[PDB]
Amino acid sequence: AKIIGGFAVSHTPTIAFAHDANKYDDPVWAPIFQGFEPVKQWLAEQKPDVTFYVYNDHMTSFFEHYSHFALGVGEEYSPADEGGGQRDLPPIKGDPELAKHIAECLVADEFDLAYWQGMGLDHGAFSPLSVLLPHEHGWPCRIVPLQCGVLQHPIPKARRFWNFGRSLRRAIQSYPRDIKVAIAGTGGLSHQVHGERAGFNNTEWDMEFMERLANDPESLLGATVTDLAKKGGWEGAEVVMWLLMRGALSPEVKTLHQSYFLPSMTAIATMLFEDQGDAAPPAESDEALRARAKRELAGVEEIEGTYPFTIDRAVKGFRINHFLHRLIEPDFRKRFVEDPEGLFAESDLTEEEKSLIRNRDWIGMIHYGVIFFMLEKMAAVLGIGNIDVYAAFRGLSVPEFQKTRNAA
Amino acid sequence: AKIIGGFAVSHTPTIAFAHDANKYDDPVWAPIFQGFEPVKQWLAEQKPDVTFYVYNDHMTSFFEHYSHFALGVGEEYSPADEGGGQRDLPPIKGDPELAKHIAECLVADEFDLAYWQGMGLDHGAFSPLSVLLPHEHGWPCRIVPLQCGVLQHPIPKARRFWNFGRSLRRAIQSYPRDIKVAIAGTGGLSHQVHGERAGFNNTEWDMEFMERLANDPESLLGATVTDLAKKGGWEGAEVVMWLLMRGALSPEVKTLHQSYFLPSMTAIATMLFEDQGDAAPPAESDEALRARAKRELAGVEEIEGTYPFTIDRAVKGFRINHFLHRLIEPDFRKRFVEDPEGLFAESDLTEEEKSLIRNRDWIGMIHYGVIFFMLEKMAAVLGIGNIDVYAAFRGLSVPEFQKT
Ligand SMILES: [Fe+2]
Ligand SMILES: [Fe+2]
Repeated sequence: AKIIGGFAVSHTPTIAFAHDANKYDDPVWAPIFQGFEPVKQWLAEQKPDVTFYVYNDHMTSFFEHYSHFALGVGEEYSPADEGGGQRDLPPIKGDPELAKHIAECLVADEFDLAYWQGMGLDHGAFSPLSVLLPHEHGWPCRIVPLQCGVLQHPIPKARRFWNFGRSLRRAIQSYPRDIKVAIAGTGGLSHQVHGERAGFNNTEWDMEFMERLANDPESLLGATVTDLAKKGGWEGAEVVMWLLMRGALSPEVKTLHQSYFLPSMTAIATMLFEDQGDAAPPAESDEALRARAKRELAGVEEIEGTYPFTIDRAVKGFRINHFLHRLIEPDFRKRFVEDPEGLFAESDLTEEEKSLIRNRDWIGMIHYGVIFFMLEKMAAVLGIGNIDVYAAFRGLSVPEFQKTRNAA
Repeated sequence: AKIIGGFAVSHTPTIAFAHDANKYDDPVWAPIFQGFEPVKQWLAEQKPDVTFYVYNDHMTSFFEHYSHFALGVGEEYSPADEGGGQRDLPPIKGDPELAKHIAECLVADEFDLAYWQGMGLDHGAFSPLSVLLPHEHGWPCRIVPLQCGVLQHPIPKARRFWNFGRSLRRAIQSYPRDIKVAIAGTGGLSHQVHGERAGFNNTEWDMEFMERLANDPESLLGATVTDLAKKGGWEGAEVVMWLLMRGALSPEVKTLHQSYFLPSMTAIATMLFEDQGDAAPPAESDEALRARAKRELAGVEEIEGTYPFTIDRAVKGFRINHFLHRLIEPDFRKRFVEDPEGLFAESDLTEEEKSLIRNRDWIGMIHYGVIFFMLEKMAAVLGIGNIDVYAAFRGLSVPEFQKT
């Protein structure tokens, strides 16, 4: 429940390319990689349990359904295929429990979220993270990703991004585990990569931006998209994400390192911030925020025969729910009826999950964490009426369940 | 710009099933269909240009990525395959212009949204719509759907739904067009379809909820998920969506119609509310609100060589953006390099669109409304560095661009 500090770093694909091509000795890339060393050092020394990582997906995992604030709630993330195959990096573990605590706090504070699992993290995450963290076999921390829809307008305004972070701060601090959390803000700085203005940069705005974010972040909160894009290029306006990170840190920070390099299209910058704790108690206590985040579902456990589909349940039932969700595909459902065992053997289901499906154990699937709507697809595909499912749930014969209704 | 009223209606697929099986005749379903008739006639008489349509998707088009308020901004919607095939109904048209306006207003009011195009509308929409509107050849009005993520907790608080409705009212009103708009809030009422408690209903609560929604909806705004699920069953809690609709209407309404039937699992209920307009002038004027919405991007037209990816542009570029997105798939990208023309014929791209890709017309694509991250993909697969792309954009030879 302690926030140790935060880091800002650009997230261009070129960082990853330069890492992969081993350009550490390079005349142009050597002082660039050196610019990352203090963050890397800071991260090794401090050993955060979780990094809350703020980035944008570059129209890879987020396109046809494109959200403002997408919290990754899942067990792990692998690098996304972005058009050139999957980068050879190990998957990074998520934190479903922290993520769920964060969702509850943020909803209580009236932020509107999306939740996602199973999708690849693109270079927005894996490019800087590959350079900041050793990953020979695993990664040294867990991750809670927050994908920000900064590309399709309208997007939330600067102050909203800021207010998200303020809320996020209290969210993390009220988490009832004694763990250490770092907050990361990625993308930026000045750049524009489309249209006739492509190739635009503004070092002077970049330096100013870095100073203000560091020491007077409130003075940025009135900037508009038009302002940020005028100053920092079109895609450069993604610095709003840094504001969300800055917003989750103590109102004053110590700037343990900053660096800036502009070798190509994008201003490669980094900033390392040490959290100071709170100069004063927060407006609401950790204990009262916890009880408030819990308020919506307080006393839900007294409702018998009910299994609220909360995040933990979505994560637990993800594999099986994802599998049954594919019944909406004609080929997949044809195979489900005709050759189910071949479909199981290709799948990532546990033997226990396969077993629940094979036995048509309706209540058992409810208990395990299958959401009803996925079971209902399974029933329809198998020609089994919903009434049979309800009777199963109730431990009754079909007619005796039907008796509880009003009309045949 | 004019809100004529709203309806509230259950959205069980059993309604569609009864309609598709011809049960206007049947002892059970005949009274139930007569219950929809006042809403049907009202919609047919009042002729809304657009229905703002509030529903939830039932783990079909929304699952791995599940959002709270998902605004459908696309050109058209067709029935989704929910696992039993695609129901035979014609596509219904969206309204990208009104959707765009609504998004700008709600974002200015600090609601965080999702935008979606092209995915199927499940029975949460097509079930009641197919009973309330003629649809033999096409639908009588356009639709702006709002998919609400009510199934995966935590979900927005009841007051948040209501507050969304409040800002939505102002967004639709201030919309600078002389059109008629009806608001639909759907789902409910009491039901529970999972667990050992499956089959729960509470008619007393349903009737109380309905009366309190019509005449004193602010009395409901402190109801927790536990409260709503206790009184109305776990899935019955989706009635927060009726609140959102109701928040979008006049503080005072005229309840023209209420019906209620409980043949099976769900309380099949309908309400028809006539908007009574604005008693006093609004807190913020229609002209101001339009300017508060446009603010974030006010002045962007000055920035030359720049083509902001706004909702209008995402709609325009959707087929070609969606096409080049598919390059993330290993099979699709192989075919693209090996057999582009065969892939073009089997696509739904316009000739204008294939020609842009075929000629690698980088700047043309940006003008057209292809987002850069899709051209990035294209270039990568074709084996052309971003630099040639950026040079083309800048109308420079690669070497001359390199200088700067
Ligand atoms: Fe980015
Ligand atoms: Fe529903």
